[PDB]
Amino acid sequence: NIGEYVKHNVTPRETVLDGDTAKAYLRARTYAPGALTPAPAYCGAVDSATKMMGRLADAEKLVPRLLRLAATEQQGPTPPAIALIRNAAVQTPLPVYRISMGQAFAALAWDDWARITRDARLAPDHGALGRRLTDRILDAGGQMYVNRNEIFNGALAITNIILDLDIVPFRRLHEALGHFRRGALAAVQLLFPAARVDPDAYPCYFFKSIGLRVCMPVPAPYVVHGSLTMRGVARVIQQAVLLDDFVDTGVYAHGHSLRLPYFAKGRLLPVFVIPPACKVPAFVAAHADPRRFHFHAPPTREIRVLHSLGGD
Amino acid sequence: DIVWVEESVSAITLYAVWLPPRAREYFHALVYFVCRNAAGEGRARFAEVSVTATELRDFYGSADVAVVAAARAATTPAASPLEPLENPTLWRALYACVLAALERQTGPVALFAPLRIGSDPRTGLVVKVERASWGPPAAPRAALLVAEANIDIDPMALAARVAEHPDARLAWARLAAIRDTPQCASAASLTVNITTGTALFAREYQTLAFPPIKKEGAFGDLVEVCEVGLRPRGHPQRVTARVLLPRDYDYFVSAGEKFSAPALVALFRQWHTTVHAAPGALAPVFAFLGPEFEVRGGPVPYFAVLGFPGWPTFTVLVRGAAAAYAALLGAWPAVGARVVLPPRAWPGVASAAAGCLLPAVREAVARWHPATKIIQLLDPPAAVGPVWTARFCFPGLRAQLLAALADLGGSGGRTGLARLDALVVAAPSEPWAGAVLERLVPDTCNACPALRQLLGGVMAAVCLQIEETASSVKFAVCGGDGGAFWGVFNVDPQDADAASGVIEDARRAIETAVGAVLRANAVRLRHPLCLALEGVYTHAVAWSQAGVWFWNSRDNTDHLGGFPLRGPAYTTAAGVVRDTLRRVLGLTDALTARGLMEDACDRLILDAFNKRLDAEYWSVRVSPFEASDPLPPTAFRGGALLDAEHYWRRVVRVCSVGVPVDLYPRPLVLPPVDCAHHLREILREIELVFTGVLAGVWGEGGKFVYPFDDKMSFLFA
Repeated sequence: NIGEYVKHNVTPRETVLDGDTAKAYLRARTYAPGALTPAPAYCGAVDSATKMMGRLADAEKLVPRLLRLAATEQQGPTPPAIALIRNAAVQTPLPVYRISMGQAFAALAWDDWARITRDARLAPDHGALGRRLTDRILDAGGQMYVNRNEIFNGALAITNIILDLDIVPFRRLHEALGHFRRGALAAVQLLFPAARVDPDAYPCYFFKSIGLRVCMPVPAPYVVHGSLTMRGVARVIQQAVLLDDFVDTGVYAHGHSLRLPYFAKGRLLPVFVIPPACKVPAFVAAHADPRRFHFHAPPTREIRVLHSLGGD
Repeated sequence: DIVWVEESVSAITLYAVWLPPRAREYFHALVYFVCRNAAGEGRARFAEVSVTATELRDFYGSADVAVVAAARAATTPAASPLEPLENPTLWRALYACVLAALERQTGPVALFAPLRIGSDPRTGLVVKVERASWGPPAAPRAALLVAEANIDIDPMALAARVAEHPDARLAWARLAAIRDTPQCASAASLTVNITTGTALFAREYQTLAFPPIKKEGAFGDLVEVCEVGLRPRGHPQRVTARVLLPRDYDYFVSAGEKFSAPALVALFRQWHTTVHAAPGALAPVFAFLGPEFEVRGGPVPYFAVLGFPGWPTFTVLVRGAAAAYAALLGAWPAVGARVVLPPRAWPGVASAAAGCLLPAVREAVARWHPATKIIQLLDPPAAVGPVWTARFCFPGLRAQLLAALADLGGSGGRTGLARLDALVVAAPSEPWAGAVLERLVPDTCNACPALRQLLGGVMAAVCLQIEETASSVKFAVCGGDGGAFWGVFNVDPQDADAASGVIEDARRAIETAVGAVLRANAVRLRHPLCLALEGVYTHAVAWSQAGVWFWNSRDNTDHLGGFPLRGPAYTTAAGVVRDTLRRVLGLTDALTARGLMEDACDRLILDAFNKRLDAEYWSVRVSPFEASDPLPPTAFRGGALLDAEHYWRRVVRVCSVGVPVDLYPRPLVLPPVDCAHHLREILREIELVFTGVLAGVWGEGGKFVYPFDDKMSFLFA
C-alpha cells in the first residue's frame, strides 16, 4: 500500500510559521515577485564562465563596505549585493540559470517569458480535449533564449514539486500520464496531510520533449525546504506511481541544474492532461507561467514548512 | 619678599623637563599654571620642582626607569613625534611624580579653587601656593570642539603593526603608524570648529601644513601668546617660556562618537609648530595620553594633555567630567592608581594595615584565597519560595574600606589619601565619584596583590559578622559576597506589615554589627555605613555562583543576575528568560515548565528571524583578552573609524567568518548573518538558566536541552 509505505518509511518534520514570520519567510526564501513576471526585456548578468568570474571579481571589489552566484542573495532598501547586474532596480532572490554553448550562466531579474512561450501557446471529454490540445501544439543572451537550466538554490524554499522522468503510441502515453496523476496525488495527500488536495482537480503540469517533466504546486499551506526533503517527496511519488496501474531523484541538490520547459538540449512542450473535474483555459494558460516551472517560485497566514523526511 | 595674588588655577601643565649640571639622580620640571582671577582674566604662572630617582621609581612601580630616560623622553618632543606611546608608564609616572613634588615643594594646589599664589619677582617662578581664605572663584568656562582629520596611513602598515601584536586595538595601530611616519599628519586634511561664548573659530585644511582653505575667526581670540622670562635656579641663563593662555575658556569639550585622537594630535602639532617656529623661547613638552596608547587599549575613554597646549579637553556627563578633573588635579584617568599612592608604597601600607588589625582578621588576611568559602551559602542549584527574600548592598564598601585601611597604614605623602577620601565622601551623593571609584579600586589592587589580600580578609570579617547577626535577627544569608548579599526570613509569607518590620530590623541590626566590627578592628569610615535594601522578593532561584533570579509574586517585579549582556540579542534573551521564569514560578511539575520554556525558545527564534539581517543586533563585543578571529586587510582600510576602537570590538558571524561591524562604513553589505551560531550561544546561556531553575524548583536531573538542529535550524542554514 502507499499508506503503509508512507507510515513506515517517511518521518515528516514540519514547523508552523505564523503570520508576519511566514510572510517574511516567503519573501526571503522564494524568488522576488517581479522575477517571475514577464518583462519587456531581460535585465541580468549573463556571460560565460571566465567573463563571469571577472564580473564577480569586480563586484567583490565593490561590496567591501562558482557557487557564489547562487549565494549572492540579499535584501535592501539600498540595492542588493547582486546589483554585478549593474541595474539598481533588481530584487533578490533571483533565478540563476545554466546554459550550454562551453557553459554559460545567467542571473536574471526579469525576462521576456512571452517570447519564450509564444511559439507554444494556444488561444468532448477530458481525454479527447487533452489529446486535441497537445496535437494542436552564439552569444550568451541568444543561447540563453535557446536553452536554460534552473540551478537549485539550497538556500531557498521549494514551492513546486518538479519531477524529471526518463521513460510507443501516444494513447498509451496519455493514459499512463493520467494514472500517474492519480498516483502522484495519492502520494501528495499522504505527504502533505494538512492540505485539501482533491484527487481529480489538483493541477499536474505535464511537459514532453521518452522524456517527461511533471510540475505540481506544493499544496497550501506548505513549502518544502531542503534537498533531502525534495528527494524524499520524489521517492514517495515514485513509489505511489509504481503501485498503480502502469503498462530521477538526484536532481535536487545545491548547484545542480535542470532543463526548463520550453527549451531544448528536444524542446519541452506542454502535454495537456486535464484533471477529471477541472473548470481548463486557465490550466492551458498556466502551462506557460514560469511559476509552475521553477523550484523556488513564489506561491499563489500559517505556513507549515516541511523541512525533513528522515529515514535509513 | 614674594608677591601674592588671589587667583584660581584652571589647569596645571608640564612645560619643560631637564637635568641640571652635573646631576645624575635628580631632574627638574618647569610647570605651567593657567590661572584666573575673580574677573576670569587669564594669567600664566610657572613653578620649578625637583624629582629624585627614587621618587620616579616609586611612582613607576619598578626600578627600570632611569632619570636619563625621562630626560631624553622629554627632550624628544620637538612636536613632530608622539613619544608617550613608546612607554606610557614612563609618562604616567613622570606626571604623577611632578604633581606630587609640586604639592610638596610649592603648596596644596587645587584646580578651580581659590588659592593665594605667591611668586618671587627676581626669578619669576611661583614659590608658594596656599589655600585662599575667601573669594568666589571664576566660573569654569567651556569651549565646544569639533575636530575631524583625514590621515593617510597605508593599510599594510596597520596590517604589520597588528601582526606584531595580535590583540592590538586598531586605534593604537593608527597612532603607532602615525608615529612611524609623522608627515602623514602634516599632509592630512582637517576641519576644526571651536565655539566659545564669545565667537566661533573655524579652519578647513587640505594639507594641514598649508594655508587654510576656509577661515572663520582669528587664532588670537581663542588664546594669547605669552612670553614669560624665568630664572630656574641652579641653571645658567634666563630662559623664556612661550605659552598659550586661553581667553574666556578653561577646557575643550569633544563629543563621544565623533572623537578622534590623531585629529587632535595633528591639530595641536600644527599649532605647536606655528607657535614655536619663532626662535628665542622654549619648546614645550608635547605629550598626550589615552586608552589608545596601550596595545591592549583601555576601557574608559579620555585623553590627557601633558604639555602643549596647556589646558584640558574632555571626550564626553560634562559636569561629572569637570568634577573628576578638579577633584583629582587632572591626573586621573591619566596616571591611574598613582593618583593615590606610588605603587612601590603600597606594600608597606598594606603591611601596616595588617599590623593594626585584631588577630583573627589578621589571620584571615594571611590565609585569604579567592575561592575560600566563608559563610553558609545555598549551594546552587536551589530555589526558595514562597518566602520573604531580601537583597542588601553596602553601597561603595570596597572603596570605603580601601580609604580606611590606607589611612590606617598611613604610617607607611598623603594628599592622594585626601583625594581618595573626598571621592569616598562624594560617592553617596554624586555618581561621577562612584564611577571613578569603580575603576580606581580595581586598579589600586592591581598595583599590589597584598591589597587584594587585606581587603578580601576584611570582607571576610564583614561576612562572618553578617552571618552571626543574621542568626539572631531572623535571617539566613543564602548568597552574596559581603557588600551585597541576599537571604530569606522566617516570617509568615502572608503578613506583609510584619515582613517589612522584620526587613527593617534586620537591616539596622546588620548595619550596626558590621560598623561595630570594623570599628573594633580600628577601621574608621569616612562616611558612616548605610545598608541599602535593594528589594523584597518572594521567590529566588540560583543556578550558578552569580546566576540568580528574584521574583516578587505580589507586584510582579524581577531581578536577574549572572546572565551575559554582550549584545542586543542577549538583551532580548534576558527579557524572555525573565518573562518565562515569571510564568514558570507563577505555575505554583517539570513537564509544564518545559513546555513553557520551549514555547519561549520557539518564540525567541521566530522573532530572531524577523531580525535576520541586522548586523549590529547580532554582533557580540569581544574584549582585548578573549581570542578574536582576524580579518583580511579590508578592515584595515576603515580609516578614521579605526580610531574609535580602544576596548571593545563588535563582531558578527556571516556566511562562518567574523566581521567587525564598526570598522566599515555604512550601510553595511554582508552575506546573511550566521544567526544559527549566535542563537546557539544565546540558547546555551538560556539552557544553563532553565536547567538550574528546573533542578531547583523540582529536583529533576533531566536538563533542559532545546533541539535546534531539529526544529528551527532550517530558517538560516
